[PDB]
Amino acid sequence: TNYEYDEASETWPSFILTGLLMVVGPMTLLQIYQFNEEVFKNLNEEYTSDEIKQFRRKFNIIIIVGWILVAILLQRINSNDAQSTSHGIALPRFLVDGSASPLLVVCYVALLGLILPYFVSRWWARTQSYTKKGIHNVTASNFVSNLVNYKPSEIVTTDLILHWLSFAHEFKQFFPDLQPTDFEKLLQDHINRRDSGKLNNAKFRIVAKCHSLLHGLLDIACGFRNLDIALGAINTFKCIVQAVPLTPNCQILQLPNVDKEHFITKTGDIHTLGKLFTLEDAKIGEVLGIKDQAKLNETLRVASHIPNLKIIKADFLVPGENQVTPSSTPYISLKVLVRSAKQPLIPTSLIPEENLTEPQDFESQRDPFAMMSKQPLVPYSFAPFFPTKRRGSWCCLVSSQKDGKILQTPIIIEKLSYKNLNDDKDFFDKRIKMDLTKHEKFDINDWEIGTIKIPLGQPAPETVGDFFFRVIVKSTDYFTTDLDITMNMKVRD
Amino acid sequence: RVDPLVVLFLAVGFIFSVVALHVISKVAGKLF
Amino acid sequence: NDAHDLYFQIKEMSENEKIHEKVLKAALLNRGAESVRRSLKLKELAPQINLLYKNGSIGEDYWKRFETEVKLIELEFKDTLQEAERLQPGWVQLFVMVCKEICFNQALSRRYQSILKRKEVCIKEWELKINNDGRLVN
Amino acid sequence: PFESFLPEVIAPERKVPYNQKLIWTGVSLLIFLILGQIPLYGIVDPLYWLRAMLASNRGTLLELGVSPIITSSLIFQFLQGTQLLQIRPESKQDRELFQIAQKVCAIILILGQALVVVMTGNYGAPLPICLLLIFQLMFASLIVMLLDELLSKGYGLGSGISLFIATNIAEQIFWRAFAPTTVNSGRGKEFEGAVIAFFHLLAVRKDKKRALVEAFYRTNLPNMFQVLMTVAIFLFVLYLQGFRYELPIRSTKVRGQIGIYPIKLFYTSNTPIILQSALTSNIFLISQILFQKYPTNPLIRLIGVWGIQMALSGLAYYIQPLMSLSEALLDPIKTIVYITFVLGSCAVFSKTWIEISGTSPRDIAKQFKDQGMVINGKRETSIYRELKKIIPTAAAFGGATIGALSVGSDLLGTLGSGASILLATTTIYGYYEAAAKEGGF
Amino acid sequence: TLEYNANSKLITASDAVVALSTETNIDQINVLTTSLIGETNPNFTPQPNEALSKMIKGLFESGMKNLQQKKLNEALKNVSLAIEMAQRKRAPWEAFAIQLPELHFMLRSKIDLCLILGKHLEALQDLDFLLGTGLIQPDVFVRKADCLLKLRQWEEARATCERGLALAPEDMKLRALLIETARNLAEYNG
Amino acid sequence: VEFVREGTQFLAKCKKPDLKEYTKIVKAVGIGFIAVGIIGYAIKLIHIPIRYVIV
Repeated sequence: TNYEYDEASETWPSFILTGLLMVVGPMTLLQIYQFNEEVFKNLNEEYTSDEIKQFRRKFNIIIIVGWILVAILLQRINSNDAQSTSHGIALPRFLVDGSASPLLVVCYVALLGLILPYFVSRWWARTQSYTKKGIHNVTASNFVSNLVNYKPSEIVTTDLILHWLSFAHEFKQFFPDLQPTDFEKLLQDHINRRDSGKLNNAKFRIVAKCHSLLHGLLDIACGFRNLDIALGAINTFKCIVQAVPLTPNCQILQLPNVDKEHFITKTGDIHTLGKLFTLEDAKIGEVLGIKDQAKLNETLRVASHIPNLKIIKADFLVPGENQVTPSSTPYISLKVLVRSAKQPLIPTSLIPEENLTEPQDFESQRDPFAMMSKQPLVPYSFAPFFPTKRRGSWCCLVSSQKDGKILQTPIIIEKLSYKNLNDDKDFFDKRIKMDLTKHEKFDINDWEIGTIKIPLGQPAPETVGDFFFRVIVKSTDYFTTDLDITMNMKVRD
Repeated sequence: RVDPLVVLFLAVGFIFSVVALHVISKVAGKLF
Repeated sequence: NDAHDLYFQIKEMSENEKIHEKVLKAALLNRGAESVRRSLKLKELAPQINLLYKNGSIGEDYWKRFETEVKLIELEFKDTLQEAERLQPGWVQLFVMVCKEICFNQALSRRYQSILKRKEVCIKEWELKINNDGRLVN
Repeated sequence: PFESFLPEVIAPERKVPYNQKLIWTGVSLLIFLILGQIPLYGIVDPLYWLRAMLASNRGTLLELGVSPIITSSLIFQFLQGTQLLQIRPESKQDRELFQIAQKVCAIILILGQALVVVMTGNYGAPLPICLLLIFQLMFASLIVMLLDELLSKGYGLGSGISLFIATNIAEQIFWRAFAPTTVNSGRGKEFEGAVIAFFHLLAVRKDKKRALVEAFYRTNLPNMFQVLMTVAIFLFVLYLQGFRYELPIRSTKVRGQIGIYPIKLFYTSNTPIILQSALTSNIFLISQILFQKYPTNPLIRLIGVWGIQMALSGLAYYIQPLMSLSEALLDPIKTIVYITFVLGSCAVFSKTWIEISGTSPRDIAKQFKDQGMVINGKRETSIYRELKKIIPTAAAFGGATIGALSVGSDLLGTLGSGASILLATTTIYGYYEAAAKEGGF
Repeated sequence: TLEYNANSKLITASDAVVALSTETNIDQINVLTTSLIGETNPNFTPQPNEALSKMIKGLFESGMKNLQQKKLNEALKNVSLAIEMAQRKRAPWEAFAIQLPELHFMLRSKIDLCLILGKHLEALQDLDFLLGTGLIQPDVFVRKADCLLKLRQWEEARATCERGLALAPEDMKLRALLIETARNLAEYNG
Repeated sequence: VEFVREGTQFLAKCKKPDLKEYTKIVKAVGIGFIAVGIIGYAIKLIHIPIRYVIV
């Protein structure tokens, strides 16, 4: 109707009090009301360079102001003095009839014409330039274009994938002054642990951004059903994470304090962690050439705490049935044993056969991944040269064995138990060689067997026979012992 | 043929032209 | 990234330097083989590209650009066939098959020639100490 | 079938993520709401029920609202239900022709409704001003139908009509609570909002033991008791939405597909209450019209008599909803007959709706036969016999509990009608469950 | 930029810095020109040449005869010369389905001879080419795993053994090779 | 009278949502409903002085 504004400043104070209380109260209420051991979260900062710490570092009052405003308006109202129906409004009078009568309408039309359409258009153009994976559209376009006119003759190495990554469009936004060749030089300096001198704050940024780029490249390569590029991508990710050039004997060069000029020239037979641990604790230090017990303990604790895998039972499963049937949708079930490079081999027969079988219950066979989703996350990696802090990650990708083409997008698992690695069960050493299975502290039920399940994404063939597959589970932070297995589905009907 | 941003632009332009016509007819009486 | 402009460069050189006629037919066969290879590659990549696009990992303009390249390749191949007919009378039904053959032949030739470089890549990657005669000296 | 070249928005080729969908839903809602607050320019019978139900308000660019779209949709729904359209799913050209015919009839009915409301409305008989006023609402109608098409194409969480209805319902609810408007009738200025006047009386009256009970009853204006009651009923209806029967299913064509076929308690939630409301609306409309036209008649006095307005001493008197507990304790027979009728109505409505809309247990059994899915521990020829033991009882009980919730809300005096609250809750719960089963933040 | 010779009719790029694809196309065009120079008929048929095949067969027989003479060194040189001649002096417009089998049949003998002599890396590369160009047979995986184990590469050795077993798991040699690779890798690790 | 029996049997056979799911449901729906209502209220409130000044 014909409203009557507050011309005595007696009604809008109460309305403002209500509007402010309804927003402060819940905030005050909320404020009043409100698993996997990581051994590296401590030793990481002890070996990370200070130039990296500086990079990692550099790159509620609403309640109080609302309360004091409520107090001010309450005192203001308390200082105030105060048939047909007369309608009115609560807003003050000068807000509509004073000298600022056109100010409100011009502010409103401005907020409608400039702030809304311009910001909506900018947000739309930004959210359209991005892919669902998390990379820019130009970067994905470059990756696809480079994978299309890719001669199968050239063998993929780390240098070629770095050359590809240097064409990332997101690096130009970070630094419009640098060129792709500069990015290649920076990444080479990072891998070979070479000092850029002045562009260190750019090298750190590009290395930090390389993660999502390599994941996008891996996804695209698996999409094109190409295996060499995927393997090279995971190996390059390992190389960039650990800041160590890809060599035959690199699992031992990823250690914190080793001198290559001494190690390579001295020994030529120690290639993996196990052959290293075969030697005594003093011979290890004498070979590595560090001769510092206070510092040898650190590298011994690191090299005895990165995870090596080993399968216990690998086979296909169909949820709700017992055998692989023609034109059915099975999934891949893996039983891995996360062990350190120090523990001897535990025979398969010692497993109590209870941890390997799958419970056949409707709540369980409705979604076989709910049981996997209960495992704790993986700890922080030992990446002394990677700028940010990362959690480990395991990339499980499956290919066929008829021709050798990847037949699904790569699955990236993150949940796993490293309980078999804690410093409590250290009596299980390879050097004791006294059948440590028959030990007074050995109990086969204490070793936890993590599980990994990969949905197949493609149905079984309509024919009848054995069809072979290949499952690869490579690490993404260390140079550990990976998985390279073959499995065949015995379609029998 | 038509994009969503085209629709938003048409709607906002229509509302803007309506409010402009209103304010013009209002100021016409005050000026003349 | 193609030999399409190379044949045009040869053609423009023909009218000025009085080049031989056979080199023109050679460049023509080369362009035809390249067109055949690119058409086959696009035909084999269409399903995977479409799958990646429907999955939402390739962008929206790239699908349009690819669909445009599909018909651009056909236009280029038809123009190459027309040029071949212009150059030699009644020389079309043989042109397609000789291009189809030289495509795979030069593909195999490149794949074989690449092993001369591929041989040292693995040496550098695995730090092998190989003396003469290709034997290992550990 | 015909030839047609008219503008339309194109659907995206790829799935739209959750955030891009949510932001677009919010922006479309903002535009649709701003369209409902700006009045026309050339301006110089009140039906609050239709304007409150069909998302329309008089004197604004949104006076037509979603009524023109909903009319065409209902017309084509009836034409498809009567099997006269003989729509065949084996061809997509017929579907596209039907979808474009939807728009080409919606626009013509928009023209007709606009012309009739202009030539008959109280705006005034006295040409360029009339043409400009016509074009304003014309362009507004095209804008709102295009926005609905956008929200339905995939850029939005769901349909547009139901969303706008739910938003208008929520807005009526919020306005019945935080209304800044005041009324001065002898005693003084008093806010027309619950919380606003509540805090105002708590502050300025300087008598807590009296101001609290004075602001809690408020026999004339909404109070704290109504707010507490409506939020409690909202929470209870929420808790009632999770009720469902999960029967185990498996596949026989492609072995190894284990899932659950959920059967909620509110099987056809939105339909029975809205059909009952429309029926009662037409009923009392006809009763009032015939009582105003005919002064007195035996059958007119039998069907309904109106007095102090309200109906009394007639059949239309029994169908009227109860105001509060006082009218409940006044005539217990009236309460009994009204409750029995309002429950049986929703019951038979749920039954006929699940039988007509193609979700009968026979149709569901046929659909299982098509998909090949079977029950876990039963046979093939038993799925229909089992669905007959679940679907009808579930539908009847859902209709009954919906009726009971509506009448309880209407009796206990909520801020809004129970039908509106339930409709908004269902419309939002649908979006929630869709975003859950699809996967989004 | 590019130059055109007169007496040789071979196109060479006059630029000092030239791209790789351009170089490949230039060499291919040179090959096409030098083949069209020899082939006289304008409407050439994809039917392969006869005298060229006879010369290739003669060189191959000269290489193979050295096996009966127990001369294992010059046989490799003769086989390599025959393969290079068949790869060079054959015009690309000859039949693919006829040039491919001859190359495979000669390269298999070259593989066996190079493996017998003691050269392992060239053998591994030849097997890699032959396996990537479209021949997947259990007669190749055995030699590939043998070469990989000889040049100390155990992971790919086990991978190739598994890929071979995934085709004919009834083989009596692939299982032994897998067992040997497993033992060697167990020593490599423990 | 058997109607309430069938109803209570159907209810006892249904799956009632527990606390951990009910809290997520109520949180999501409350955020949605309140974000709708506050936007509607702001739109209906701000346009009153605009409607008075302009018109």
